[PDB]
Amino acid sequence: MENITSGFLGPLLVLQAGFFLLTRILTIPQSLDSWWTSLNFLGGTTVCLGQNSQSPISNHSPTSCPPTCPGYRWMCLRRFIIFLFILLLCLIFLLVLLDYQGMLPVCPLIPGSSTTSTGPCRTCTTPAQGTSMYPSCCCTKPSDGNCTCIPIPSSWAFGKFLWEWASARFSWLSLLVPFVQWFVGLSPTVWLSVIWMMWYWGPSLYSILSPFLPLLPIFFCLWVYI
Amino acid sequence: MENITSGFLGPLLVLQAGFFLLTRILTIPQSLDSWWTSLNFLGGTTVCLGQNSQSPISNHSPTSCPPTCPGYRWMCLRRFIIFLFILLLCLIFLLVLLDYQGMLPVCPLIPGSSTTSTGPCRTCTTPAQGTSMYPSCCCTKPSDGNCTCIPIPSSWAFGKFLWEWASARFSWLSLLVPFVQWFVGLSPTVWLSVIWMMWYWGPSLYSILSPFLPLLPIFFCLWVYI
Amino acid sequence: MENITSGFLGPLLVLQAGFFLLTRILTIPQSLDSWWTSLNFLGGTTVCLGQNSQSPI
Amino acid sequence: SWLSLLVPFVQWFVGLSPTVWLSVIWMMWYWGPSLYSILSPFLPLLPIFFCLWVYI
Repeated sequence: MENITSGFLGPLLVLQAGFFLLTRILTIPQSLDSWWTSLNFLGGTTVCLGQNSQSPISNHSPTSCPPTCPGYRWMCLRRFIIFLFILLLCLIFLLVLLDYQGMLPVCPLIPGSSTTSTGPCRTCTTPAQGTSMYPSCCCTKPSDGNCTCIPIPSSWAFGKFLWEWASARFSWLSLLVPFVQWFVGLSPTVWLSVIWMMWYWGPSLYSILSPFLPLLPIFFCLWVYI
Repeated sequence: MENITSGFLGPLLVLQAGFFLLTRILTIPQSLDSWWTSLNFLGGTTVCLGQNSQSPISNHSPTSCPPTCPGYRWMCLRRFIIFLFILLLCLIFLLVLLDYQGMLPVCPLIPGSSTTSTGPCRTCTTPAQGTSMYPSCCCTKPSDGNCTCIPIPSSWAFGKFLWEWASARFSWLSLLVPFVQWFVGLSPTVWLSVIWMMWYWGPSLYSILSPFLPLLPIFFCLWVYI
Repeated sequence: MENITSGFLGPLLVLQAGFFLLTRILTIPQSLDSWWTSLNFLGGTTVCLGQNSQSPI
Repeated sequence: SWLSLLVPFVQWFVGLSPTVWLSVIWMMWYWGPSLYSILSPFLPLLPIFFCLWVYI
């Protein structure tokens, strides 16, 4: 062992990493076939309908399958679609993971008057054009020379800037933001109960909603006059 | 009150309009369901799995037994999952669309002596470990230092902080990018020829590589360990 | 401009809304119809038991 | 003389890379009879084009 073990392990580590990557790639097609098929197979079988008569097999070609049996090009197409979906999903997941980051940039520029500096202002900003919006802070104002704006927050990511834009878009949603805020403020043993209630009883809830779904315009007519 | 008639008119108009939109939104889940169904119905034609044999639908099988009949919880759950996936895709699309917009900043950092305009360095000297993504540069240093730093420059790929600034996390990836460009840029009748050949014998070749690909893990570790 | 717009469009929108309201009112009926259809379903059919023999349909 | 003018055309067409003739042949396999069937109506169109260029 000793150094020879380490030298082999380095190559062994590379081989294991590559094999794991290839297995993950293959499984993503297999696993996606699994999920969606069970979606079709929730009360259903897995018999590949692409197994045509000119492909002699009783049922050997009948599970999210084709290899080369009869219809196989469309199975490859399904595999490619699954690969694209998996690529998109993993890209999104990595994007979120690097999005929190603690340190991702989120340099914001919105109208405000919050002050935290050393001996600041007494010249400040006097821009009477372009409304209250602020541009890149090299020196935002048309005539600003000693300008200094606001540094990125140790919270989240550009979601702050979007929320600033989003709050402009919607104000009723801003009011409901406290509602979801206190909803998430509930303890961890809240989401599980919510899921359990939504479990089973949720289809009945959608059923019951279907009645009021026709009645929804009538209900809106009240607030419409309001 | 002829004008007031007009008001109630516009109100009920908005009413029916939102009604339809909903209908369109609900169909969008059903539309995606049909789309993926055809994806599965590449081989298949039409079926709803839950439909029991002892059922008036029987020959009526698609979404006919997704909730009103037979398999309700799982089929409706699949519909809800598809709707959630569609909503997530829509959110991603909106985020991608808002990319090239206004108030779009990357707020990046890189070491250089360039300046957008007349910038006096005044012996700008204060360095630190990890020059990229240094302190806020609000003249946050042992002294002020007469600092001028980067605004949010007007260019595409605002998230270049990862594309190039964090590209140092994998230098070989940058090296492979030159190799990617080397592979690219051939004659116009090169990508088309590759596509035609791949469509011609892609299945046979992929089968040909099957165990060779499994056998590939053996090699290129020993070569390094040599 | 010769664009009448105004009342001519207003009457047309009124007719469309009235048709929609009539459809909704009738649905309310068939809406309760199918909610009581839900009442009898979970394994229940809906055929006309009365309209079985004494009808040429 | 006009043959020489078209000679450079064929010279550069066949002057393409080796992976051009195979694609052309494969197209000929798939299209030849189908192309003949499609262009059969064009024969009546061909007299119309000849008449058009006749005045030109």
